[PDB]
Amino acid sequence: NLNAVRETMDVLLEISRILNTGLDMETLSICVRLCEQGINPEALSSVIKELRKATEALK
Amino acid sequence: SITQLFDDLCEALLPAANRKRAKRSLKKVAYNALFTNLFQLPARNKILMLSFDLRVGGLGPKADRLEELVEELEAVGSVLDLLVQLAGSGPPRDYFLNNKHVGRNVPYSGYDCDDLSVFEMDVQSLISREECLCHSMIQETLQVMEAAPGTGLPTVGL
Amino acid sequence: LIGKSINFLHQVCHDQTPTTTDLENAFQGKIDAAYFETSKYL
Amino acid sequence: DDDIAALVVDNGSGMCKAGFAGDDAPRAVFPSIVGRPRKDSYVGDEAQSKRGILTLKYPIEHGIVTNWDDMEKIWHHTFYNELRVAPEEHPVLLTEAPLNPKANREKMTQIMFETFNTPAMYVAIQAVLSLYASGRTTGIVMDSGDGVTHTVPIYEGYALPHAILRLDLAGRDLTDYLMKILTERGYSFTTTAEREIVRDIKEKLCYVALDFEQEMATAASSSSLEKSYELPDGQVITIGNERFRCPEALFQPSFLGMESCGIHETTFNSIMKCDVDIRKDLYANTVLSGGTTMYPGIADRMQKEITALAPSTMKIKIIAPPERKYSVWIGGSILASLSTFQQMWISKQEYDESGPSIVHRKCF
Repeated sequence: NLNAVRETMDVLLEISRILNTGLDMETLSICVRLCEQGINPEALSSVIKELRKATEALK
Repeated sequence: SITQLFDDLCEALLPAANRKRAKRSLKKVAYNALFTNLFQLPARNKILMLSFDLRVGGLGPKADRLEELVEELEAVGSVLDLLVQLAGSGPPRDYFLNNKHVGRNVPYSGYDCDDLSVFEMDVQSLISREECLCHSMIQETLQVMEAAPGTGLPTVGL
Repeated sequence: LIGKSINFLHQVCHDQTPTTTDLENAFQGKIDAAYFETSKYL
Repeated sequence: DDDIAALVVDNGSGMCKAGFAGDDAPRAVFPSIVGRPRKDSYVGDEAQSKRGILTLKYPIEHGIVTNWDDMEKIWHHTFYNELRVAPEEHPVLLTEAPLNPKANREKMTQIMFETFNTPAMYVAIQAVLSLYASGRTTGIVMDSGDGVTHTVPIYEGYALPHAILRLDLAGRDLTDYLMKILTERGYSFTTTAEREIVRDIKEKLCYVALDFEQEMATAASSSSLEKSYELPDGQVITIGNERFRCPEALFQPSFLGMESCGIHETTFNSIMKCDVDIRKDLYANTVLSGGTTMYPGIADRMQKEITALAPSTMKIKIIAPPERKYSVWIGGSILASLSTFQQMWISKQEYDESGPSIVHRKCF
């Protein structure tokens, strides 16, 4: 399975790039590990945008 | 814990250059927005609905590739469900379309003048982009060469 | 007097342990409270 | 700061955890033993070390407060040794085991305003608070810690109390059953200190079997659970077969001799008494919690029994935390940060104006 979940991790990258999401490789790994727990992703979509707003609040 | 992965989300999205008090406030920001939705159709169908607007805006092979990958990923369900909700707020020759000089028994359609004209626009967008860089490099520095002295440097504050 | 207690704990006990208008008179508020914690902790 | 910092004191059954909100780890951890002569005002390690002229006494021993004078004493030593802070500049969130009674809550705010003198306060249910740390606010929570156990169903942001199932299981019962089996199998042992050490061994080193049958056959062919332990003092404790019967008592509860339901039976009856229309919505995030994660192998038996429990028409979606030992403390710390949680936070003014009983109404 360890063969399969590296290749599915690589194909998972392209559809996150072409859908124009804010994710790069690192944040993609954080988010795939976070969804693996069982969290609803429609909730995660708001906390990522609130972090990216309040990050710009400092600078 | 799961609440610890939210600290690592704050770690990736804010690099370090203070920088020990901002991260706890951003951790509060990460916690405070998660539970407001929790108090208050398939997955690949929305992918087709987004490939449609691509095809409306031209750019055929990109839609043909987006449909190509979900077809083999069904041949991880919850992570593409995040990407359709994060869409459109992040950062974003060939001689076999209008060059009939290469191929083997090339298709006969007479000639072209109606996509060969949008083969110059394919370069015209690049020519219009690489001049906007030099408009935005002369501007950032004429904002320094012309000012009353020391209003862009904090050296007057020393 | 309070710097003769913390240093004393640090030197001969060999413990490096945790011990836990005008200029508006900051000193009086903190000195007394710090004593009331520190000297009792020793 | 820009507003006064919230404080959290978590009065747990095995240990007391105090600290300031703004941190994920507690500021101080003491044992909950209160020394009373057979010092005379000190709650913690020094009372425990001076337990030869001091008799044993615990303020919280069941998992809830069963001695109020003793709790006021540990609350007073919390205020002076663990904090020594200005109390009127620190609103405090207390946390007790699931479902605080009203009269217990009235006694709680009654002494919280005199021994501590709090400016504003909060009193909270435990399993909901622990769920809020696991990243959801709906689900069914089996909270089994060092005190009392509950399988709490919670949906709509506050628990459904008609199906909340209180189950008598604690660390008290665990240490007593360890004494029972360790003296029953045949060994010279009655002392308290090795009882604590062998209890730590059962908490960390002992294996929680995934099933009864497979581990029975593995140990019956040749005992593969066998492991030796070598202390600084030179303790020698070994056999796999005693380690296999020690946590076996929750698979079938009549193995010990107690009468209350096992883990699968309690969680099945708890999810059965909660409504069918929200059952599948509740089952899409079922959680594991409690102090028993000191060895991460009880989670395996839990998720196997939960996938055996529900029908195959909706599959298991269980969230297994990669940490849940500090679950109650992090529950408090994540909860008190929110701005909307301040609207359930009751002041001293209402507590004086409409009696103590409004702390049951506004905070619930």
